Amino acid sequence: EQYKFYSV
Amino acid sequence: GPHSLRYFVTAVSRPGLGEPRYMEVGYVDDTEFVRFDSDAENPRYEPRARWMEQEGPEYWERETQKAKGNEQSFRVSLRTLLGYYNQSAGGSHTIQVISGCEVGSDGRLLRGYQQYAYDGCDYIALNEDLKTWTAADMAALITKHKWEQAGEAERLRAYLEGTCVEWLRRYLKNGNATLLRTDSPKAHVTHHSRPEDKVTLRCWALGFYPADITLTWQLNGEELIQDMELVETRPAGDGTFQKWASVVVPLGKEQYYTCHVYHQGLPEPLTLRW
Amino acid sequence: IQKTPQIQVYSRHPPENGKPNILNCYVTQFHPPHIEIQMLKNGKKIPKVEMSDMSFSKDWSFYILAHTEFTPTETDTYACRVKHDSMAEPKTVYWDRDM
Amino acid sequence: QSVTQPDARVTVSEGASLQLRCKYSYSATPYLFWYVQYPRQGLQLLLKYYSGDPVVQGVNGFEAEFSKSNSSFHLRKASVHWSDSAVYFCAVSGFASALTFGSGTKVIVLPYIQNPEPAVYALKDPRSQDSTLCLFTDFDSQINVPKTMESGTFITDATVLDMKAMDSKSNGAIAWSNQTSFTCQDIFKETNATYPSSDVPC
Amino acid sequence: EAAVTQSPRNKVAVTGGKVTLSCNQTNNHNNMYWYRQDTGHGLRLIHYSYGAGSTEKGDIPDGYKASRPSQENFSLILELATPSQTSVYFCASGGGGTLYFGAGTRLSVLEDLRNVTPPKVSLFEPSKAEIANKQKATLVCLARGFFPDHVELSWWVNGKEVHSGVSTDPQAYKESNYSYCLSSRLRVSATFWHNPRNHFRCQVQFHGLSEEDKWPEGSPKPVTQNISAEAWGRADC
Ligand SMILES: *[C@@H]1O[C@H](CO)[C@@H](O[C@@H]2O[C@H](CO)[C@@H](O[C@@H]3O[C@H](CO)[C@@H](O)[C@H](O)[C@@H]3O)[C@H](O)[C@H]2NC(C)=O)[C@H](O)[C@H]1NC(C)=O
Ligand SMILES: *[C@@H]1O[C@H](CO)[C@@H](O[C@@H]2O[C@H](CO)[C@@H](O[C@@H]3O[C@H](CO)[C@@H](O)[C@H](O)[C@@H]3O)[C@H](O)[C@H]2NC(C)=O)[C@H](O)[C@H]1NC(C)=O
Ligand SMILES: *[C@@H]1O[C@H](CO)[C@@H](O[C@@H]2O[C@H](CO)[C@@H](O)[C@H](O)[C@H]2NC(C)=O)[C@H](O)[C@H]1NC(C)=O
Ligand SMILES: *[C@H]1O[C@H](CO)[C@@H](O[C@@H]2O[C@H](CO)[C@@H](O)[C@H](O)[C@H]2NC(C)=O)[C@H](O)[C@H]1NC(C)=O
Ligand SMILES: *[C@H]1O[C@H](CO)[C@@H](O)[C@H](O)[C@H]1NC(C)=O
Repeated sequence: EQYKFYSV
Repeated sequence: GPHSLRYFVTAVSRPGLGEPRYMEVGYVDDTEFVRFDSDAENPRYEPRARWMEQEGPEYWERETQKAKGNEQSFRVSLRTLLGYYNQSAGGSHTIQVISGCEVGSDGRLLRGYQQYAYDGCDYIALNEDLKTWTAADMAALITKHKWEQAGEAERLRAYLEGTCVEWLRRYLKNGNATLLRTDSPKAHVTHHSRPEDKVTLRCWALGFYPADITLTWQLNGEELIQDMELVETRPAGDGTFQKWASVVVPLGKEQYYTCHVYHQGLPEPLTLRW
Repeated sequence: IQKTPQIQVYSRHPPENGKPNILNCYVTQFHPPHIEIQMLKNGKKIPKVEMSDMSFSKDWSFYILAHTEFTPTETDTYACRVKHDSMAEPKTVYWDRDM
Repeated sequence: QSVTQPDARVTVSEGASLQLRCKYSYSATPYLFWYVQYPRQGLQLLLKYYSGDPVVQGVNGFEAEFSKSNSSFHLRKASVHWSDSAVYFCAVSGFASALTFGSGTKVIVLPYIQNPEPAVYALKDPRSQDSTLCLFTDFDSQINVPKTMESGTFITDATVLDMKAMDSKSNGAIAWSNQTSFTCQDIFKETNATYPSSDVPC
Repeated sequence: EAAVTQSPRNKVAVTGGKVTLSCNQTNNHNNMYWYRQDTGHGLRLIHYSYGAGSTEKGDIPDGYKASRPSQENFSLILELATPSQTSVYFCASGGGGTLYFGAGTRLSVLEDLRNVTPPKVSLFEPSKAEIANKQKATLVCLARGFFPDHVELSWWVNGKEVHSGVSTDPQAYKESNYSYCLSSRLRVSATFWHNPRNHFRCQVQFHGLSEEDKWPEGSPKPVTQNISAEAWGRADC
């Protein structure tokens, strides 16, 4: 499953 | 052998055109198995390989909400990037991220990576220590420190060394029966007349799977590296691949040229003579 | 920046006059993702060309497959015309059965 | 991603062990968290679980164990004392990056009084004449402080106080009533010594 | 560190009123959250944000609005307050995983603004019985009569706040229907007490009417203020 990204 | 689980993430802002087009594509050992596209009718995660259908309704729901969340996240990064580079407001831009894990036959994580790119240019990326980042430019520094300020590295590492690896193992189960598919190329050589009493010998490799293949021409034992041309392997359109390689030889002396096709589906490396 | 798209026009199966086949137009190594891909028969845009979903590679370049069902004759001509911000002029690459 | 804490209140004795139950419902593995909330402030993290080893050790002897089977994430501390008294929250994250919180478990850890001397002294406000108020103090932490059974009267719940003079913890309950009369004995009928504020001759 | 500051700490607003709770953050975290806390409901999400300019409804958005002007702050607007919104609110900043919380904001939404009232505080001195046989002295501070229960009880000995030997009711109690009471103990040796050199003071900061709030007239204005009561140590004759 996918990751929960954290904006730049 | 080694297997990998990887998601390719794209976000492109379309100023005037509205909200950015967002897309997530997942790959197991380089074969697409899930995709999400904001620009579809009912944007939801859906299976892209038949074996992914054995996953219940929950799976799709969970990944869709997550994707919907990841979508807003990138919606904001797009904007954040305009400031970091003091760029136009009405210009379209692109963010691409590749994130995943490569684990060995012994189940150990060989590699974990999350790489970013903005407008086709490396932006940031997680070192192989899975503890620090390598910014590309002065804008990437702002994110490096900010991500270090929220201990993002720690949590990315957890996904990479656990979740990713754990879910890879699960898809391999459902997919062994299809992921192992192998299709040998059927080779052959064609003859094309050339001026100056010369000739083109084109050796073709078709119907093969997977794409990894290798073609070479041989002149009396040695393989010709010179004026030998070969096209990018390309998709037939039905899951098989094609590729050819050619060389220019003088007429009346081609029979001293042999083509060699190296594909994993062959009991042995084919060998072709005009 | 921007990358120039590379194009290849070819068919699924060994070209046979009078026999149904699929004409492919594979376009790669381009960025930004925006692009217009049209396939042409005797110089006239084919009615419906199927476009695969778009992907991108390890080097960040996008790629995509366009195809149409066709039955090649002896004298028909097929081409693929691609317009992309990386080119000042759209490029048209004709199909070569021996390529 | 859901989470719940089935025990609203947990009361243990100082020096005892402790376990806080937390259940989560969820189709995948979620992120899990435990926070503490002291008296009049926000939450502070004790520990989290992202993935990997199911046993995570946190601040101040706290630790939890994620059990996929049981779908639980119980918190533990081998030995708690008075200061562990607080409100503990279990939380979870899956779909979204925000945390969903359980209703919470209030933990009451009873300090143990080596030598109770249950007294109910009479105290007055020197500025307000005939101002009632009884102080029940130095009693056992196990015993039960009675409450009010009508309007007009009031008694406070137990409260612990601690002096920086070696062991000096001591429970306390305060009472007062608008009633024309009725002193402390009559209100704290179940206690012990009820010393009179009757001055000692000199 | 991971600082998050909410302002104000307390608020006494009336139905129909306008309330703005604000959160300032120095954590430089991209995500921010606004929660309310109530008994039986633990904490519940109202609105969060993925960054400056981002805002999205939580599990209970109804009745609230939010604005994310910049990275540093996230506000929860209450254009039209209803007594249902009386509660304690907390904003948190987050970095993708664990959240950091501010210290909260008590908010009371009243149907009327005239029931509010400052506290009456009196200091009950220690009985000589306690002091006699236990060599200890329990001074008892009691606060009665305040309504919106936004109060903080503190103890001051010889000008300095003391903590050791202090135990204050956690929650305020309710005597009548618009009147709350709160008490506290302060225990010291008998020596420290009989010492007339020592000064003791109970203080009760009451959070009430804002200066920018209107009050009818005559009766004093139930504005924030500290009310205290004192006792001086003394000899036992
Ligand atoms: C506490 O002392 C008060 C007097 O200081 C006693 O008086 C009355 O108590 C009742 C209950 O708290 C209050 O009821 C509300 O008052 C109105 C008007 O008096 C009445 O119509 C209602 O039926 C009701 O009682 C009443 O206001 C209050 N009166 C005053 C003058 O404040 C009370 O009985 C005492 N409690 C105890 C337990 O002894
Ligand atoms: C209510 O009583 C409290 C004391 O019990 C008074 O509180 C305190 O006053 C000072 C001054 O505002 C605050 O120290 C503040 O520190 C900052 C930075 O060091 C400084 O710039 C200020 O001059 C001040 O010294 C102190 O933190 C604050 N204490 C609390 C608990 O907030 C308050 O003034 C009283 N209110 C009334 C209306 O008298
Ligand atoms: C999950 O909970 C089960 C009980 O629901 C635990 O199983 C027990 O394990 C111990 C050790 O063998 C026994 O003392 C109990 O009697 C067992 N219970 C039953 C129903 O047989 C298990 O330990 C729990 N897991 C975690 C991580 O706490
Ligand atoms: C999955 O299918 C594979 C064949 O595709 C079956 O066969 C092998 O199993 C052994 C033991 O795990 C491995 O050493 C081989 O490498 C496997 N071969 C392949 C092709 O992966 C296997 O039995 C199948 N599993 C199920 C449950 O039917
Ligand atoms: C919050 O206060 C801090 C200083 O304490 C300041 O840096 C920031 O600008 C403030 N926010 C608002 C909205 O005034």
